[PDB]
Amino acid sequence: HCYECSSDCPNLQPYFSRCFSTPVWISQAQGIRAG
Amino acid sequence: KAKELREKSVEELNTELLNLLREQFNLRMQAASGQLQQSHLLKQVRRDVARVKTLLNEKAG
Amino acid sequence: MKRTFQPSVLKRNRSHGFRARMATKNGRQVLARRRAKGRARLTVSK
Amino acid sequence: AAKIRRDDEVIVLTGKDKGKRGKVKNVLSSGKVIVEGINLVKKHQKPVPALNQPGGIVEKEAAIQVSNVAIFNAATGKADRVGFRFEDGKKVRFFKSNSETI
Amino acid sequence: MIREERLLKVLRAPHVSEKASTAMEKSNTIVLKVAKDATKAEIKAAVQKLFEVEVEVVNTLVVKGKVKRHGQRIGRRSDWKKAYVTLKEGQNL
Amino acid sequence: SRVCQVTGKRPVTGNNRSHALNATKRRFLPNLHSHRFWVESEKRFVTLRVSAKGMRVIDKKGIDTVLAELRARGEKY
RNA sequence: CUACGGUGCUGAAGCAACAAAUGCCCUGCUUCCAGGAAAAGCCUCUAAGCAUCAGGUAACAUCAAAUCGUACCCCAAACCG
RNA sequence: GUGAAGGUGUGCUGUGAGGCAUGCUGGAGGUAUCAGAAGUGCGAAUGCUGACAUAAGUAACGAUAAAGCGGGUGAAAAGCCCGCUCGCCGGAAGACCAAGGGUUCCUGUCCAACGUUAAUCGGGGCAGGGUGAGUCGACCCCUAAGGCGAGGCCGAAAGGCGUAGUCGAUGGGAAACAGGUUAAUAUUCCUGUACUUGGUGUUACUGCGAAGGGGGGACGGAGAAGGCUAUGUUGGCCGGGC
RNA sequence: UAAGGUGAUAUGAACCGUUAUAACCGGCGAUUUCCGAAUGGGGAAACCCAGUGUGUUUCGACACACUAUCAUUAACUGAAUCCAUAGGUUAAUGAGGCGAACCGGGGGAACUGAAACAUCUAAGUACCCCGAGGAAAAGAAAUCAACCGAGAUUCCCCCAGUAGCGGCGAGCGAACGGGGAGCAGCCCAGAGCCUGAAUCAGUGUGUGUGUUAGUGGAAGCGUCUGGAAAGGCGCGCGAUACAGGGUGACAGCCCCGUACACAAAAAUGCACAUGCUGUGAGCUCGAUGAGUAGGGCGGGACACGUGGUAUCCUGUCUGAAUAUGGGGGGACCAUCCUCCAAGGCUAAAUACUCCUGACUGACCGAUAGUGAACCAGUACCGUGAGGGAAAGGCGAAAAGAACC
Repeated sequence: HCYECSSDCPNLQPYFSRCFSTPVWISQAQGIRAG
Repeated sequence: KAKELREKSVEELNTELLNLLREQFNLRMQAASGQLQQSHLLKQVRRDVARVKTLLNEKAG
Repeated sequence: MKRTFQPSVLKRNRSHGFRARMATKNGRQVLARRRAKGRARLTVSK
Repeated sequence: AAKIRRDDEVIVLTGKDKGKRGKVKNVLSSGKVIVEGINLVKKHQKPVPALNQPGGIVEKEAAIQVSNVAIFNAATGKADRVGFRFEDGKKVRFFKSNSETI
Repeated sequence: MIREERLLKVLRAPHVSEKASTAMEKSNTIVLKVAKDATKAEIKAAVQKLFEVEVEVVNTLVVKGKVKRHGQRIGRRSDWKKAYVTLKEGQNL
Repeated sequence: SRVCQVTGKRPVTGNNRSHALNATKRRFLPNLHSHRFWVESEKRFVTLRVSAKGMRVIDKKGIDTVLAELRARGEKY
């Protein structure tokens, strides 16, 4: 009865491997003072 | 039928091309109307109009 | 807010359309590269 | 040039009916051959409201492979192979081992 | 004045709808599926010659093909043209 | 384009070589001028973007002889 | 009417005064300087041309007006995110 | 096939990588030996792909405009339908075009998945149905910016530029309104009343005729009124109430 | 060529045929919408709008044909301007577009190496453009050699990592000569005698041979296990065929084939035989390719970076000799050897494979092998150029599970 649909991933990440991993744009961590 | 037509004149050939499409229109109306349980005359008449238009465009030249 | 893609078919077909690609040498090379790849849709057109 | 045709009383050489004799009903396309009363299966035919609404366990005959049958000679009493000769300008099926026309 | 074998190819099928039958009973309008390149003059010439009746006005529209999903793919049905042929006062077919 | 109509001198390319031998690309353009030549056969003036080497081919060979080598070649004048 | 949903037959009055736009008169009027598209449709003039021809003009009569779009969403669950 | 590889146990023995035997699965292939050739051995490379954990049945369930009841249907109703209240928006959270989308429209059906819950519901699935134009829009005629551009001028080549010309609306050119209608279309269908342009059949007096001429088209900002109207408000009238 | 068919997912439904046109396969032919070089003008490909003929017309119209630009040529008529050109028109021809690599030409990097870097390298590579062919280009000595000689180009093996070149660094890297593959030379700058005189082409019958459908093929049975035998055990037969595949497990003998022997209406490739047409022989003589060679300047190519440096090309400026003359032989000169530039054509050996046919593999076996074993350049993503997946296996046969 047309079942066992898949897990359609987002159309943003073309490497489905990291599709659910990181957004891959900007990494903002701002508190770093080393001197 | 493919052989009986090559003893016809061109005006004889053309007036049965008129009767074939009037038959083809008769059958195409019948198939949509819920009638025409014999749903094989369509393929037969469509290849009868092609059989005579072939024999038309060959004695034309 | 206002995103980068604001669609208009007229601005689409004048930029990337088949006649826009067939106007120049470097667009007929685009269409040559998209027949050589085997692309279903050649341009943005239909 | 088929060696096994429409109405031939054939004998089955292989596969649960090895030895049984029947008549071919129709040669299909893919080398499968329906033989009369030979390769019986048990079809759990589901009743649809129209179109043979008797929906029993219908026993039909399944297709057998065309290489698993041979034509029964019946003038020797055994299975027999087929060859092709030209008699009277016609391609003629004939039995092996006695060379006589079918 | 249209050639006769052209008129024999425009009228595809009479269209049944329960809107089409409302038009046949209340406004004397037969609704026909026609060929895709049918003009309103070619339909008017074909309903009069082949259905042997009289025609006032043909109104046409083009029905868009629905996108259907048979199995797992994405198909699209054909666009077809639909006439609204208004016969004058005497109705045969 | 900077082509002599008589000798066919294209611009050719080569190098600039400095005193430290740094090669960089340049072009040796031909010494082209458009000049009107009097022909007594045609009783007219005819202008030709010709090199200064081509002006020497013309008076050495003739202006009828040069133009006959252009109509039989495919140049337009 | 009749499932009273609804469809169906009926259907009286249908005036006046006042206040009114950012809308129309107005592409006006006044005024300013920063001095505010183009071409056709349209009216008009004729040239070559043209002869009670061809056109034009009016009224009257006929026919023709093709072909596509037309559902639905539009401050949005149908558009861009 | 009286059971191969593989998988899974067990036992035995080699100094080790390992080897062998076999019980069960498996249901068709496997290879003593001696040589031969290597995509020849993985735990790591913030390795690559798939699968599955963990946090954790935790956080969250997307505007604090708000819901409560009674019937209905149903296997099941907080959410669907109907009803009565209640709350919210009203220069919008309403109505309508262009763009963009492309059937999401309407009906009957289903409720797996989709819907941040349930769902009988849905912009979900499925199958039908639905878009009707001389007048609305496009097309079309006209051009603006700008594009392309015969010849042309340039340029190693590709090509750049540009004249004639030809395209290009966001502008200019032609004409329909009101009621009624469908489950879904309406200035399109139907009633009523119009109107526009072009092709085609007679009169008198007849000069008509352009890739031309001249009008006209044809145009700013602001400001100020007056004349109205849409619309509203009250009175009157009319129907009904007590 | 046939007893079966009406392509696939795909069942039907309605049928067609049965030995002579059911389908299938091939040759040839017809048809071949619309867009696209797109060519009637336009355009936002798959649409919009015509012009002029020609018909036919119920008078509403309807068909079919033509209508691009350019190049070359011809015809007509044609400015300033008298002649005359330019232009203008109308014909005929031909061209354009796409295509994977190879090929020739025009342009032309940088990263990198040098342990930095600029000369040099990478590399005349990547790329861009132009043009062509089945190959292309080169090609008939202004060549080499060394006092003997060789005898057009191309390719391969040596010579030889030599000689050299070189911030004499990194690196670059020959020839001569030798072994081979394949080996043809010819024209014009020119007039005569002779006078189709072989040639080399195209076209057409004719033959031989492939290609495009095909045809015939040779022989095994019992028996045990098993769901089923192709396996085991027993006993035969074919073999110019024991290549392979399929069949209920592993088949020479069941099937399809294979070895072999054969076949062509028709259309084509190749040779040959040629008939008929185009070029055009052989002999006598003359002729012997000038803004060239060379030079000055600046670059480039040669292994060769201007160095003592030949030779080639040429942007610029000059400028011979004309066979009793000229080039080269690695600066230059004299000898004396060798060749005759400034015109052109030219097969094979060579390079390549989009594509077709077989055939093979110490190649892969679904995370591999193509990106793609599967409706894959797809779904998806991006405005776009572009990127780009994942996803094979029931069984021998659906017998794919009636009924409760």
